Amino acid sequence: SEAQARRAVADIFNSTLASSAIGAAWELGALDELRENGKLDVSDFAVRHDLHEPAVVGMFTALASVGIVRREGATVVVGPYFDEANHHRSLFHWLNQGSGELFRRMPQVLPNENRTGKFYQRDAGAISYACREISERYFDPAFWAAVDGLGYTPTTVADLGSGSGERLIQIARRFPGVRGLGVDIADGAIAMAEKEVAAKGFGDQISFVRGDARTIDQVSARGEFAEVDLLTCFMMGHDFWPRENCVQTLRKLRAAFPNVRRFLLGDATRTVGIPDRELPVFTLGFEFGHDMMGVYLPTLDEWDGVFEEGGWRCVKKHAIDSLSVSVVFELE
Amino acid sequence: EVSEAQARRAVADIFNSTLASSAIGAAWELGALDELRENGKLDVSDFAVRHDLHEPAVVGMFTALASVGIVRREGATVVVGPYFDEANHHRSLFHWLNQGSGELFRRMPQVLPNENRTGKFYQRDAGAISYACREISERYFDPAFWAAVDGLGYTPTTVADLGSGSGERLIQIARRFPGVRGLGVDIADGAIAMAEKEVAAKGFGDQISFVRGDARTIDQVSARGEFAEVDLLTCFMMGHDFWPRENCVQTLRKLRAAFPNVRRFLLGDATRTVGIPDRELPVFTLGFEFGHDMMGVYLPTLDEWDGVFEEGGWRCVKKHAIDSLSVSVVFELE
Ligand SMILES: C[S@@+](CC[C@H](N)C(=O)[O-])C[C@H]1O[C@@H](n2cnc3c(N)ncnc32)[C@H](O)[C@@H]1O
Ligand SMILES: C[S@@+](CC[C@H](N)C(=O)[O-])C[C@H]1O[C@@H](n2cnc3c(N)ncnc32)[C@H](O)[C@@H]1O
Ligand SMILES: O=C(O)C(=O)Cc1ccccc1
Ligand SMILES: O=C(O)C(=O)Cc1ccccc1
Ligand SMILES: O=C(O)[C@H](O)Cc1ccccc1
Ligand SMILES: O=C(O)[C@H](O)Cc1ccccc1
Ligand SMILES: [Ca+2]
Ligand SMILES: [Ca+2]
Ligand SMILES: [Ca+2]
Ligand SMILES: [Ca+2]
Ligand SMILES: [Ca+2]
Ligand SMILES: [Ca+2]
Ligand SMILES: [Ca+2]
Ligand SMILES: [Ca+2]
Ligand SMILES: [Ca+2]
Ligand SMILES: [Ca+2]
Ligand SMILES: [Ca+2]
Ligand SMILES: [Ca+2]
Ligand SMILES: [Ca+2]
Ligand SMILES: [Fe+3]
Ligand SMILES: [Fe+3]
Repeated sequence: SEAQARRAVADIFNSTLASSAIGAAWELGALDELRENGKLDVSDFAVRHDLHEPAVVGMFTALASVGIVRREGATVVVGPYFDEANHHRSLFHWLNQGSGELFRRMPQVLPNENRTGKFYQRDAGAISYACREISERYFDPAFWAAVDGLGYTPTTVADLGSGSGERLIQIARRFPGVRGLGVDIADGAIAMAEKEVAAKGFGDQISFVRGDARTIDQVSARGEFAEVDLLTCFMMGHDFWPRENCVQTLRKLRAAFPNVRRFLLGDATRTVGIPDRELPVFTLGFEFGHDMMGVYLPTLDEWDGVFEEGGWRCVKKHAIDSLSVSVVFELE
Repeated sequence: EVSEAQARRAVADIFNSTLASSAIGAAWELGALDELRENGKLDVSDFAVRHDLHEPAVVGMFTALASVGIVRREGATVVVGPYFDEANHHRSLFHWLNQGSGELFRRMPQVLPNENRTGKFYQRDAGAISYACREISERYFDPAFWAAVDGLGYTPTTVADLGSGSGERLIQIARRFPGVRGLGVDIADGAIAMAEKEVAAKGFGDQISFVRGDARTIDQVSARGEFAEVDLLTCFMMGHDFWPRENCVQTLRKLRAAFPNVRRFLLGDATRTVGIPDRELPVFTLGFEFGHDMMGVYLPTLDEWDGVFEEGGWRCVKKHAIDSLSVSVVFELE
């Protein structure tokens, strides 16, 4: 029906603005106001946070357009999809604020002749901000379970792809007096993690170093590697692949962290067989995005292959069904 | 519970709709849409090879489109979906939203705070905007624009286009009037570059030229000698940039003075709507209003345009309604 088609396509258009707005409204404080008080006064909010009021009105109207919010007067009210969208807001942020420039440039990123050198760009600072909540909301119950089952109190912990630095911080809050080292390949991750450990008071327990975990022998921070007895790596396992490169890299890690006992690896994985009209949140963005970036994404079943060959024993495996098909491995 | 399941689907639809939206503009640009339109279907691998594209990304693009109904995948093949004809109709609007204006909306957290609203506080892609607007013009404004051209009362010899963009409006004028000289003014280098490329390639290199400038201070624009020859003036999709009202009045006068031999001035634009319920917003409107509000650019209503012309030194002779794109309009001025 021509009218159903028109309403659908309009909804597709507006969903773009709503999607971009969710992450923005989180970052700026609006989603938190609404969860707390069920409602807010748009002018008041705009003045409180010193925001351009007409743009604010738009942001909320974009949210309203798809049911996240409902406007009555100068009041914004929690809408029927508020609780779902708010729960998942870090995913929208990662898609838009974080990875938005990648998808924007689709027509320049697909042609083979452009897929050379640095042919896409994302905002590493924003990815770090999103992934900090993605960790908490989706990965944490399995991560802490694995931490509870270590068998030992760790001393020096190393985190590959540290991002916001928040994992290392939370580990230090639990094990007071541990030392932390974060390796991330991106200047914006490093910078955010440094400001964050500084603000939060751990500046002499936790350091960071810019570096590539795939070329771990070339990372500049020699000193502390051999003292590390806990290794963590979250949301970047797939950067180790294809299969050969992953095996060789896993072996380099076992060699450069001789005294690591447990290695906790958490990641999302390429799904199989999900019908197109039923893709849950995140899945399509994760898979399409990485395919655009020329970054290999293994199935869960591919991972099983590689641990023993890379010189590691897989002791425990946790399913995370809350975020596409995700997993935590406890390796030894 | 129920309901929790409905909210879950609706939010997932919003997430994937972002990907579909961005893919609509892209599949347009790379020719997947034209090909699906012609043949009703295509082979994804064959399409990747013909156009030398990274095949895994190509699968994502069609999968993104398929996630919301625009297309369906059958095996290794792609087939027209139920929302195909409509998304294809409005594809230039998505291109405008994504490929053109996407940086604006991406940076909403850094664009809204007043403390940052200084200097170059947002970025868009002027080339891409030109590309999309070329089709927006043909798809939504042409009927009314050629009605106006037909009813000029004379045959133009020199046309100036303000906010020239792709340069395609000047090209089409020249097709219709083999005599005419054309001059386009745009404030953006990406528009100029695009339009110089287009006109050379289409063979109109010696008839049409372009100059970088700000139509708001038209009076201070370099190629002034050529302006006095002009007998048709056009302006499409940037008239709001002349606002607020006070500014629009002064600019209207500078144009009158900068173009003394202009007989007609055709002015086309989209305007700010009022009272559309949030869940009943059609395509484009929200994007147009929210984006200009983020950019800090005034958007007059239709009535607001009516006041201003006489005060700006012009008289409105004919007015066309365009309900195919938000609320849009073409004015014939004199
Ligand atoms: C999505 S994030 C997750 C951040 C963090 N681990 C967390 O749980 O919040 C993945 C991070 O890994 C980093 N990264 C990606 N490839 C890498 C590599 N080869 N070496 C080091 N870091 C990498 C990225 O810069 C990004 O900060
Ligand atoms: C939306 S586009 C339309 C392009 C073209 N007129 C068409 O109809 O396809 C608007 C154009 O206005 C130009 N523009 C905006 N403000 C301007 C100004 N103050 N002076 C000159 N050009 C301007 C932009 O560079 C852009 O190319
Ligand atoms: O940004 C990336 O490149 C990621 O891989 C991000 C990610 C991966 C898995 C879960 C959530 C985010
Ligand atoms: O890109 C802009 O700033 C525009 O004003 C675009 C536009 C305006 C009116 C109709 C179509 C596009
Ligand atoms: O092979 C697997 O499925 C996991 O990679 C790790 C594991 C293996 C055996 C028993 C438990 C966990
Ligand atoms: O004032 C108006 O309504 C239009 O701006 C132009 C117009 C005026 C009178 C008759 C026709 C057209
Ligand atoms: Ca209130
Ligand atoms: Ca509603
Ligand atoms: Ca582009
Ligand atoms: Ca970026
Ligand atoms: Ca290095
Ligand atoms: Ca190495
Ligand atoms: Ca779902
Ligand atoms: Ca379908
Ligand atoms: Ca941002
Ligand atoms: Ca900027
Ligand atoms: Ca841009
Ligand atoms: Ca100028
Ligand atoms: Ca509609
Ligand atoms: Fe990744
Ligand atoms: Fe505009």
